[PDB]
Amino acid sequence: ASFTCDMCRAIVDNVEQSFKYTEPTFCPNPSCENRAFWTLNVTRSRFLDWQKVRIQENANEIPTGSMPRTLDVILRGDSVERAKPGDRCKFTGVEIVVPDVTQLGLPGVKPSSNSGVTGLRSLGVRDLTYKISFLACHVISIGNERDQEVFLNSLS
Amino acid sequence: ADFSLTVLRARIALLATAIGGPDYTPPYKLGDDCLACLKDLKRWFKLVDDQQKRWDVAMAVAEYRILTDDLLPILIDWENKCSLAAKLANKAYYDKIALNCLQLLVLMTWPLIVTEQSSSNQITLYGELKKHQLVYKKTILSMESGKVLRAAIRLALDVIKIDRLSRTPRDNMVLKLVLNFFRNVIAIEPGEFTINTKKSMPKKGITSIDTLPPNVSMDDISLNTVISSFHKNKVFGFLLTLTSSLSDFINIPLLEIMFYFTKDVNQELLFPRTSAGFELSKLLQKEHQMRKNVIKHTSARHSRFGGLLSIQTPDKTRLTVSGSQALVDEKIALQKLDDSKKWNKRIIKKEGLPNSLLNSQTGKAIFFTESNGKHFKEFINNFIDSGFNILLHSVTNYFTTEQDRMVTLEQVEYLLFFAWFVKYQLLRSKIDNSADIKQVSEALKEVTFILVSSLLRSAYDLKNWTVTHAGMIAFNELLNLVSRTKAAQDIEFIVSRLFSDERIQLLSNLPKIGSKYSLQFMKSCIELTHSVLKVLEQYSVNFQKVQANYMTEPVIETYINFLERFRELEDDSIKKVFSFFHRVFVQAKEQALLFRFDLIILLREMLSPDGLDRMSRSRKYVSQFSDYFLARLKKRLKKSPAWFVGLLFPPLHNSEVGFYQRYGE
Amino acid sequence: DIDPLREELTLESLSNVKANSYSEWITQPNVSRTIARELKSFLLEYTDETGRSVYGARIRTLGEMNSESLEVNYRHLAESKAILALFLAKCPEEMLKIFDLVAMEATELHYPDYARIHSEIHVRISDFPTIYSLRELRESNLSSLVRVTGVVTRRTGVFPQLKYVKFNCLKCGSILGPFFQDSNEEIRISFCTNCKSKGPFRVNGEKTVYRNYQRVTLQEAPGTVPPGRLPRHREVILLADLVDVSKPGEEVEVTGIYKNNYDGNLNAKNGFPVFATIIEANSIKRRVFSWTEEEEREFRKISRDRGIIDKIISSMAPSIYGHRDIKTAVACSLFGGVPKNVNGKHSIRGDINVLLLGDPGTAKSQILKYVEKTAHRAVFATGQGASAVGLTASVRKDPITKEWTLEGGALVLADKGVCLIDEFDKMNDQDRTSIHEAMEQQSISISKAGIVTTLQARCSIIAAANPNGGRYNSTLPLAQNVSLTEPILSRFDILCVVRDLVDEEADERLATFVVDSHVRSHPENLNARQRRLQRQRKKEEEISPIPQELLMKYIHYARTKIYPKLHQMDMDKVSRVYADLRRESISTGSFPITVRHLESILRIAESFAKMRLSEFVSSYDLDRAIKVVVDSFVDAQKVSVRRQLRRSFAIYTLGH
DNA sequence: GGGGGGGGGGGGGGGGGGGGGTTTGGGGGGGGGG
DNA sequence: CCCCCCCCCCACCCCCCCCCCCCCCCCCCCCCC
Ligand SMILES: Nc1ncnc2c1ncn2[C@@H]1O[C@H](COP(=O)(O)OP(=O)(O)NP(=O)(O)O)[C@@H](O)[C@H]1O
Ligand SMILES: [Mg+2]
Ligand SMILES: [Zn+2]
Ligand SMILES: [Zn+2]
Repeated sequence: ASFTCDMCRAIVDNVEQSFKYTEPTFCPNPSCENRAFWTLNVTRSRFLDWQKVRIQENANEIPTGSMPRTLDVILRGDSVERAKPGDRCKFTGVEIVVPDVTQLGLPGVKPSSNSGVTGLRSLGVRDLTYKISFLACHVISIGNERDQEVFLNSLS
Repeated sequence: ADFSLTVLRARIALLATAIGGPDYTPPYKLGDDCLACLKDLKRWFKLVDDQQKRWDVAMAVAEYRILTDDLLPILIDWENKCSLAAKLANKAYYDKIALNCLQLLVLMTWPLIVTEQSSSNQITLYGELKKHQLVYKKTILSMESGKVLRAAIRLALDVIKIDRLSRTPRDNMVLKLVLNFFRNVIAIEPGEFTINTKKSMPKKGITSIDTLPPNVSMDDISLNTVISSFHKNKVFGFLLTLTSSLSDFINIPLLEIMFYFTKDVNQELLFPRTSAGFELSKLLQKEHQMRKNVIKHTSARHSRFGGLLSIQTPDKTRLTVSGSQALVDEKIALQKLDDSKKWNKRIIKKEGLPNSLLNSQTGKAIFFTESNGKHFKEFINNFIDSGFNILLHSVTNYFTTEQDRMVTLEQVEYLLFFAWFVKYQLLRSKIDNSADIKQVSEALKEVTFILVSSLLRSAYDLKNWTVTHAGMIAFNELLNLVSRTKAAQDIEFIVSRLFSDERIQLLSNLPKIGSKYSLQFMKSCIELTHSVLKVLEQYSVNFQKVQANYMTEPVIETYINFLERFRELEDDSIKKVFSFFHRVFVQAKEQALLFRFDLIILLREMLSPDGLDRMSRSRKYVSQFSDYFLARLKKRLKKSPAWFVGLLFPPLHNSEVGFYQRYGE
Repeated sequence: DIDPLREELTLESLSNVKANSYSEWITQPNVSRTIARELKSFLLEYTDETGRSVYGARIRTLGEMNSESLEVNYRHLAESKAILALFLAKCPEEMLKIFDLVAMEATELHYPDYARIHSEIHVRISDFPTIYSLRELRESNLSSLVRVTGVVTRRTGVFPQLKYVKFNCLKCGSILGPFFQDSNEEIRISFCTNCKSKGPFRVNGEKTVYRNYQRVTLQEAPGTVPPGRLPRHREVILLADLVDVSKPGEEVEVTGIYKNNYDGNLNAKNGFPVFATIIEANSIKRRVFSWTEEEEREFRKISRDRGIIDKIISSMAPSIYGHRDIKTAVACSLFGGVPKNVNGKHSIRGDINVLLLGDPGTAKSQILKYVEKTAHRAVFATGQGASAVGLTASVRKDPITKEWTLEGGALVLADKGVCLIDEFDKMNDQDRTSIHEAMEQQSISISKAGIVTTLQARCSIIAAANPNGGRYNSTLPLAQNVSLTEPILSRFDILCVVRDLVDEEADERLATFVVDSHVRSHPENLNARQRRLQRQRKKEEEISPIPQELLMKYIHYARTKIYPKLHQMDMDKVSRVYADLRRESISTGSFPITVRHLESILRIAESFAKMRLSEFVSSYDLDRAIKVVVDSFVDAQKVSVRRQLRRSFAIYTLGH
């Protein structure tokens, strides 16, 4: 992300993002006083194509035909929109925790109102809970051409 | 008023369109009056930004991208023109626009400093202006493998061809400006994130120190790209033949280039002293030791499972802690109770020069590509084998004069140059018998010692701690070299009396003061002190008399405060500290001065399972020291139970009891 | 050398972009002033091949309509000053502000004081060459101009929205200068610029101005979305002149800006800093029936051919061999009668309803699929794919307002059009019963969830059905051939009975025609594109007396402009026909001749006169209408009586 | 040459102000009657 | 066996928190013994 300060038109840039939409804490200009008042420069900031997909336990692998277990999966970049509903897929990527971003505190949103963890400064009195999700870098399924040249040029 | 700034930016934008552009009939093509436009842009820099101290033109010129989008195209196409013409031999005019492009590059890459004398506008604009210089450095190094670098050397070659006298003041200046170009291109570096301190900090600190512009990565700016582009443009060949040819108007910039090449690179990285995977496996085993350590310090069950330990003290009172591991290990319980305290002692704090070995974090390293490693080490090798003594004589024979007027930056960079290449040649000559200590003989020539002494003495008297630290490093390498040549052998005895009396005292006073200054300052004090003691021992005016000047409590404080960083220190540094302790405690036997609790704490922490490496040679030295130290502490306490109180405190400078405390009759 | 308030650049300098982003270049003031001059020169000097200035004529028309919108064709801007086309593509938000100022300048030049009629002009970027489907949009399209296909799925109300708004600080000297409102977020005032501090803020009631606003949910066309996927959608936002240019359940093609914004809700529920997105529409196009003055003159010219009716009827579904009574009924329905209301007291259906009842493989469904392509407003529904509410109208509780609102069914969407109902025999009767009101009273009278109202549903219904058991059985009368009851059957005021009789000389001509049609439709079968269109035109002329492209505009023209009158019709001819048809319809199994069938004769005679573009109904139109209805009745009979009925009614038909 | 006192910086505490915290309709599945 | 029914599912005060201000402590520098 890239931001410009409200009271001086300096620009902060390459702000790494946590799970919350994250804004700068200090202004880079020593002549400026600011903390936490910003406008996002859309054209300078960098975005990734993003797509959450939810998976459930494979039909033959459920131990006795019971309710399957579920998991949230994140696709990004060129891997988005390759999967489809009802498709049976193999994924690879990272198993990750995802905090309750509302409980962590988020601009324009209230904290959400078994246990979490507290004491961390951003929470104050609150206590934070985590989901588990899979951050996928590659996906494939494990379960037409109308001209001769465009088909034949794909063959060995 | 900002109306002036937008008018200025409109003017510079119009000038940006006057320089030229691509011709679709793609090649870059100059504009009409292009030479006059380049001169007018140079005139804008002078007229406004220099004469009024603004940097507004230096910002506007970056906004309209003139350097990357016009000047380097002009220079690279002119380079191709002259290259092809050289093989196949109105250049009289196009030479002029190439020269004025070089002048503009030297201006726009000119190093930035901020001080109390800078205008408010300049220090406000400093950050983004630095960022634009980084984009310039990236473009200069990258574009057509940095062909503009060969353009610069060709512009210099076209005045090196003529006679030594035939190089007029304009030709001398042109060569100097080419050197300033190469210096600047080396010298651009990311700026410091500089924050206003009127308003308090939020509940979180600065989110990140990263000050790069979005189109730059740090690898674009790294030395590796410099080495690659300089090699592929033979800039190293240009500098090597230039320093060989010296037979002095340009000598100071020529020194300065080598400083800027050396200021932040460590000599050992050029020497080895499945290989990558093998060493990675070694690294991973080393940090797996810390994994098993924290695992020992971790509960076998979930965080909500915690029962309560109670530590009943030796008195009839009780404390409480929740640590499940601590419940079966009172050491953890005690230290965890201490960790729990909200209170801390508040600690008090603690520019016109670049980052270097003077101020970097002590483990920092440039991770070369092996091709760039070979190219750089062979370049500095051939420099040492040709250019070192001649260059050092030329510039030191300058610096004999004008010491009163030598700017602080110039002093520190000269001292770092001296130290870096002397240290390198000593190391290479330890590795190669083919390399000769005499190839840096200029370092030991007595004018050099006298000047370095004048620099350190004046810096310390002036309390210029920056230059004092630089001279301290240079002294360390001078003494290091002296020891090597004393073994390899006259001049040794000359310096070993010239450094007498007040110089011995001065060197004895740096490690008294070092405890008040940064880790690198203290490290250089320790290094200097170890070198000084081995030099004096190698000679051995009196040996007992000199070392008594070091064995005093503020020096012990400096050694302790250096040693407090033990995890971040290197094994050899800990070895030097404990060799000094070996001298003080075992050899000189002034053991009372080290019976103080700070050392006891630090010894336990480093001998801890989460302390040093179990396999470290320095751990073996610490263990040996600790065994003897504890035995003597037990013996002294048995002889003198008053020391159970005295252990807490500085020793009694009241001599009438102080002698009894020190020796116990 | 030059005034900084008037410094300006060359066109090659504009090609030589030397700010970092495009927007940073557009906002450089010398570049901006140059761009203004460039677009002004473009509008005033780009021409038709006739030499007539394009935007001179479009501006002249804009003022005549008192419009706020100017349709700039992008391909014109790509032909001349193509760099501006590039900037317009890569950086539309800045460019369109400049181009709006330029367009207002151009029309103010053309019309003095057009600032009194509208204080602003918006350029509409027509004919943008690259197109995306909703699945196809990505981060790399963010802030780009885009051209998108979809169907408008949910259209909200025409609300006011802030455009230019001065604000009041409730501390200090209150007023703040006018902020410009976007389509994406509320205005934020971090601090009051007078007192340079925080405070409360409020809208200034004197100096604030409003524009129209309307969100639309745009969704993937069902004839585009691939299998195995959920259809994708985006919230389009319409502003100012673009509100209510479309209605739900219709395809649109949308030129706009794909813009993102922060939303704490999306971040909250997804747990990542993921932004919402819209398409801020710059222009909307529905997706043939529009016609020119020369086309109007062409319609007049061809209509006065005394053979035009049969040339139209032959042109109906041209690749369907024979079935001339179906094509007649389809022609009559598709032109329709004239709706009427006597003194406001007694409204009368103008639409003509047609039922195609017959055997399998007799092109009934394909005839409906032909009409679906041919009519201006139409929709197609099949059997168990329909529901009663899905057919007439329905209600839903709006998730925005939480109030109940109607949503139109098929017979609302096809209002003033025709509705196509395939497999009418195999709908549920609890769906079929919904047809009755709309089919005759031309209305739908909902009373549900507090809503109580009557909607207009002016549709001609054309229906296709198989007889009982599987195929027709002419030993029986109609009431035993089909499960449908007399009320619904009486509303279908022409019946076509279609039978698949084996007949050698008919089958050979049919089979030859079908085979010829198949090869004439095979894929492989003045530049290259135009040349194959000319061959295509001759292929169409192989079977069609008039082009389908001409016929559709001719239908739409005849429907919308022509209103026949029954001036001096033969009353007693019709009355005797109705009297005899009623008497012979006393047979309890036959097609129930009713007063609405007498009206059918009159509607049909008007429809034939409509095909002639005729202000007056002739005897020939009325005779043909009688002959159509008499044939429809006579063939709805068990064969034991059909010959006698044919002989009796021949006195009325065989005069023509 | 060391210790006290004066002066300036930096950190912590305490107070004050502010914002947040069920009916109706429709489709499809599933079961029962003619 | 087929169709209809009916059942399901779904759309003003008090606490936490943050900002601002004032005092106190700790270090450094200079003078006195
Ligand atoms: N006269 C014809 N001319 C051309 N094609 C015909 C003709 N009659 C039937 N067909 C073909 O028959 C096929 C099926 O037509 P279709 O419209 O389904 O007839 P249908 O009467 O509606 N049958 P059904 O759906 O069982 O009631 C199409 O592919 C037509 O091309
Ligand atoms: Mg059909
Ligand atoms: Zn700021
Ligand atoms: Zn205010």
